[PDB]
Amino acid sequence: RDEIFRIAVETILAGVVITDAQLPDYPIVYCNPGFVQLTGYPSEEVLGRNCRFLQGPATNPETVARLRRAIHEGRPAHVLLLNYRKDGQPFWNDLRIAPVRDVEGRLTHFVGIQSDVSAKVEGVRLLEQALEEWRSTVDTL
Amino acid sequence: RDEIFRIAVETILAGVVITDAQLPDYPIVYCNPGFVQLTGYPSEEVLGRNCRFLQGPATNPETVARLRRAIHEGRPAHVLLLNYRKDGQPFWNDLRIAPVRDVEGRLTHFVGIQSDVSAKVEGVRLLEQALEEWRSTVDT
Amino acid sequence: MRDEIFRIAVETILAGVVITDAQLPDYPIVYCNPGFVQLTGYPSEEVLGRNCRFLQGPATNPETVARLRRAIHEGRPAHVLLLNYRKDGQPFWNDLRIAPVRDVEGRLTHFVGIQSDVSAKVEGVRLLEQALEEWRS
Amino acid sequence: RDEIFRIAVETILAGVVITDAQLPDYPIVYCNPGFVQLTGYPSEEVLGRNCRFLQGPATNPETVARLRRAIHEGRPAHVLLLNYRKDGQPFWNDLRIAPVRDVEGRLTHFVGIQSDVSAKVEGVRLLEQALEEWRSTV
Ligand SMILES: Cc1cc2nc3c(=O)[nH]c(=O)nc-3n(C[C@H](O)[C@H](O)[C@H](O)COP(=O)(O)O)c2cc1C
Ligand SMILES: Cc1cc2nc3c(=O)[nH]c(=O)nc-3n(C[C@H](O)[C@H](O)[C@H](O)COP(=O)(O)O)c2cc1C
Ligand SMILES: Cc1cc2nc3c(=O)[nH]c(=O)nc-3n(C[C@H](O)[C@H](O)[C@H](O)COP(=O)(O)O)c2cc1C
Ligand SMILES: Cc1cc2nc3c(=O)[nH]c(=O)nc-3n(C[C@H](O)[C@H](O)[C@H](O)COP(=O)(O)O)c2cc1C
Repeated sequence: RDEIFRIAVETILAGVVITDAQLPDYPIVYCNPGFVQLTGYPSEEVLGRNCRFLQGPATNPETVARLRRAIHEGRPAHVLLLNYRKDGQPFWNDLRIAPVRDVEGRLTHFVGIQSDVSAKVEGVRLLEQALEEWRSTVDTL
Repeated sequence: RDEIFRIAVETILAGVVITDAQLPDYPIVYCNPGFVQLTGYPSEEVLGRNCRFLQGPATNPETVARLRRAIHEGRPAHVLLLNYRKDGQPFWNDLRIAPVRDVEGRLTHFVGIQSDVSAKVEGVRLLEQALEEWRSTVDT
Repeated sequence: MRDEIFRIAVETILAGVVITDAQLPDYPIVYCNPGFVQLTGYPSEEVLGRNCRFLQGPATNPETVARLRRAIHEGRPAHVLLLNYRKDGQPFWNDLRIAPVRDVEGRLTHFVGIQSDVSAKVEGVRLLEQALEEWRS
Repeated sequence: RDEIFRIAVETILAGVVITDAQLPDYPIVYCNPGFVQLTGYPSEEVLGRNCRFLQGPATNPETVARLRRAIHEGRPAHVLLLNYRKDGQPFWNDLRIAPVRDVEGRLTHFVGIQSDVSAKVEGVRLLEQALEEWRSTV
């Protein structure tokens, strides 16, 4: 059974991580190949580290703060956060986190699903830029 | 360190299913909540069935056949396919399958990951159509 | 030539061009270029000697017509986006700019209006806004 | 009257020029205030020059050549061309030219209509760029 759920995660293209919520600083104890391709970091450089290493220059500190609180309160969270690949390229990370609890209700882990939506959001920005330039002229008219 | 993967799959929004390659006609033995939302079918109405119940008259037979061949040859595949929700609502399904083999190298299951990319397909079509409209404001 | 050249210039404008007589009652159209004929679908016979309001229809924004009328009576220029209708009853968005025409004594004699169908650009916007619905949710 | 057309041309925001097809190098004999505002050149720096002075490094040679042909063949033409204002600021010129013949059928002038369509173009460019992006996704 379990073998097959692992292989399901291994098959997913989105980044999947599991962090240990009973160790200090919620270290990554698993990542899938999709996380390697998404971030540019091999697993050897991922395991045992907090995910915050993905953050960079323009990452929004408010979003990081909202994420921090969710985790410390053992709650799910779904944010869009600016992250950076190992090569320094920025990417927009549609990030979802969910707590894992055992039969006693003890928080043991977090799961995290990371999806690159750079292309999608970049297309919005350009479309909205073209469209704002138009509606501004219709405002004068 | 086994149920943690299950939970990870449970939280995946994209549809995830597992079919049993040993049982006849590859019955679905698992689907996450993501699949229930995608298809409109509660898991109780999904389990035990072949995924072809998502197909309908407008599904491209060439895509289906190509997929059938990959599965009979125990190979991975990736296809864009028209599916139907329980309510008949059509959608574009970005379907990727992967074989699962035990340590003996026997094929025991397929993993299926389905994403509704309807909005993405429409987005391109709409943006292309808009482009033409705007290009029409300038002769040449 | 001299006068005639400018005539061919005005005829070269693909954009609709009308000259209205600002002395005659009801500011009638005295001239319209071929571009205006193509835009509206009205031949020059069915245009010349009519007020341009014949282009307006059920959904035409009364506010826009009001701002447009004000400037005219005040011999001032104006630029508006207005819904008009073609002879075949087809609606179109009219990017309309009008300018007053004064003689050597500075007396308002005519108006000059330039019409451009921007229906395509509006349509494109509609298509983009529709494509953004998905993301916006 | 036909004196109307002239004063009308003087109001239009769009550029209007007349060139003499008989004189050497098709000089501009007339430009409206719109042409002055569009190009940023006072009419004294316009009249008696060929319109090519608006062209610059990024101007497409194929378009220029296509235009040159039509002018020598005494035909109409309609092109979209990159021009430069006096300040060195580029703009997209929708250029519509027509030949003016006399009663003999002899070519005497050209009428030029210049419209700044930069915004329209820049709109198309942003969409094309957005489409590259959204295509990646699929
Ligand atoms: C399962 C999981 C996955 C995470 N994935 C990411 C991620 O991909 N990118 C990111 O910037 N932060 C991610 N985080 C959040 C950070 O690891 C961290 O909790 C956050 O930056 C709080 O900052 P601080 O604790 O250093 O103040 C993830 C957290 C968890 C629990
Ligand atoms: C794991 C897995 C997931 C599948 N998911 C879908 C799906 O979401 N939609 C679909 O139309 N077919 C899906 N299929 C394909 C059908 O189950 C079936 O294999 C296909 O139609 C083969 O052709 P046949 O129906 O003629 O045998 C999936 C197959 C597997 C093994
Ligand atoms: C030069 C000129 C061009 C005009 N072109 C248009 C036009 O293309 N479409 C339109 O609906 N109204 C146009 N108008 C406005 C109408 O002719 C009219 O002045 C306006 O609707 C004023 O309100 P009324 O029609 O109720 O008097 C134009 C006016 C002028 C002076
Ligand atoms: C009426 C008229 C208007 C023109 N307006 C422009 C213009 O606005 N911008 C431009 O770059 N060229 C314009 N041209 C083109 C040039 O004047 C010239 O014909 C062309 O560049 C020929 O190539 P040459 O420069 O190698 O002689 C115009 C030509 C005519 C006849």
